[PDB]
Amino acid sequence: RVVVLSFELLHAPATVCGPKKSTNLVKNKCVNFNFNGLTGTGVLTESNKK
Amino acid sequence: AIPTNFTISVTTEILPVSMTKTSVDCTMYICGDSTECSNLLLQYGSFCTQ
Ligand SMILES: *[C@@H]1O[C@H](CO)[C@@H](O[C@@H]2O[C@H](CO)[C@@H](O)[C@H](O)[C@H]2NC(C)=O)[C@H](O)[C@H]1NC(C)=O
Repeated sequence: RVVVLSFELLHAPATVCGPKKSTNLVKNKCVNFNFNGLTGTGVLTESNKK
Repeated sequence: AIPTNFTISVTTEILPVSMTKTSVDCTMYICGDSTECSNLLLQYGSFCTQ
């Protein structure tokens, strides 16, 4: 029995994900962030984007 | 052939003298505040100091 899980990463909205639990957000501070599996480090600030 | 009248002319000579004093931080451009990438970069040595 064989199953092939085919996907494509970090290019569109994510609806399936791994089991890691979310946390609260901290603004105006440089933090190690992870959004939908996209990790990074930086300061998160409010913005307006359509 | 002898001149009898003359003129006083004004000409403009433009010369660049300087440029924009650019400066570059390797770590931001290459890695972007990521410590692991900087650690891998340290293996390259003194490229960036150069
Ligand atoms: C020598 O040449 C200059 C021009 O290069 C003459 O100056 C002009 O002369 C005419 C006629 O007298 C005037 O209408 C102009 O107004 C003069 N030019 C300026 C800028 O004022 C000058 O008169 C000439 N001199 C001789 C002895 O021929």
